[PDB]
Amino acid sequence: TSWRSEATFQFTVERFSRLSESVLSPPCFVRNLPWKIMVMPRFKSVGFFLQCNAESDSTSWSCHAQAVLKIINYRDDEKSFSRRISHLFFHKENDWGFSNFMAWSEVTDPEKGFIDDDKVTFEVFVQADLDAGVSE
Repeated sequence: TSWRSEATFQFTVERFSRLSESVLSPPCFVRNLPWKIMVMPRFKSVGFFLQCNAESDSTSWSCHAQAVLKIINYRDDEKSFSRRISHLFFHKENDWGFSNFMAWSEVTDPEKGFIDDDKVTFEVFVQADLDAGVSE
């Protein structure tokens, strides 16, 4: 259900080499809030952020999350590149991630295993509000 406490979801960006703007993945619900992967070029590195409830018109929400942002390596998963984040998402800071997740030249290098048919796959494993739960 949308009330699950954790989830893993991927977002593939096609024609990556041509990417000239910021793109958003469709939503993945965790603890009933919409989480999305945000990717964009940064001045060259790949910007990779996790967004939560960005379209809410209320300031009365929060999500204490721990997540792993990863760019998958089709050839050898052991070679996929990951970075962890920990953040209390709320209206003033509803996305969190790395403006310099990886060098653009390193991710687009066809001999590195992060791009196939000009496609790069981003993945996020997110756990929300695990500090909250039933008393027993």
